[PDB]
Amino acid sequence: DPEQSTPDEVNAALDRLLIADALAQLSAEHRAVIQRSYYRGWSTAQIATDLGIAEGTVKSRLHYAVRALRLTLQELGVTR
Amino acid sequence: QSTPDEVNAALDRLLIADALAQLSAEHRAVIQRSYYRGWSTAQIATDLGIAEGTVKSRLHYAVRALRLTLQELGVTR
Amino acid sequence: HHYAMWDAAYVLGALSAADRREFEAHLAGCPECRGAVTELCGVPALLSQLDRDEVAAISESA
Amino acid sequence: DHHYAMWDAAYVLGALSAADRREFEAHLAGCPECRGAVTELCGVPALLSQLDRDEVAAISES
Ligand SMILES: [Zn+2]
Ligand SMILES: [Zn+2]
Repeated sequence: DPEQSTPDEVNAALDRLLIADALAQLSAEHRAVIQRSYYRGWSTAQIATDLGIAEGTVKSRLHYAVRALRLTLQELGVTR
Repeated sequence: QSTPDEVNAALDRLLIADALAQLSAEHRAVIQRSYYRGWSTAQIATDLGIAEGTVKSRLHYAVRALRLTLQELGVTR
Repeated sequence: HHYAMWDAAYVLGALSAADRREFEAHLAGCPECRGAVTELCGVPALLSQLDRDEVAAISESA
Repeated sequence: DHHYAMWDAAYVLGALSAADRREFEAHLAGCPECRGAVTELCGVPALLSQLDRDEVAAISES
């Protein structure tokens, strides 16, 4: 990766710190659907099978999971 | 034996790859570096030897070009 | 309308290709959903700052 | 004639620095044009995520 200025380097590390913190603060169920969809690339159907719930429930669960994440991210200063 | 959804997913992956192959080299370069390599605007500037502002507008045009292709290809509406 | 619940899935890339087109169609004529996705469009960018391994460690470690 | 209009792609792709991201979210709170812009671009990451960086590097080399 190219070299960044010192401030950029630190700020980005701070950000990764807070984002990680925000995800740790998710309930297990909210983190579970975010991990599967975004980090593992799974589809709602696949998440439905692995988790043991209806697909419609995977959708709504993700809706709440991301909105909760956002709340923490705002409180944390990461996003407005 | 192929599920209707895995077929559609396979098609979309071909088309998105195809759409990325149709971008100009300069557009593909900035998209590759921001999204796939996770580089910042400033890092992309350093690596290409152009101004940061140019990286932003270039990314602006590149993403819009990608989208035009993906629309024509039928991937997105 | 069940669509309102699709915003996150859509923005996270988790909608099957058929659901994705259904939603994109709904979005063209639904200002509420449209504003919902707009609220979330910054989230994948933030999520992308971590790798799946870092994330898996956060889970195992709860 | 307002420079923020060029930042929409970098924002949605996750390429803005922490500082740049704050300025832009600030501007977004007051510019309906830039908001419509990011809204148009926000299915893009989800589409891009369907390929890996290796496939993409292979394509760029040729
Ligand atoms: Zn709606
Ligand atoms: Zn603006």
